Amino acid sequence: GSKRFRXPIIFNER
Repeated sequence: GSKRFRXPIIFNER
């Protein structure tokens, strides 16, 4: 569902 944001890339899990 989410995880973390990283400007150019966005990390999302569960």
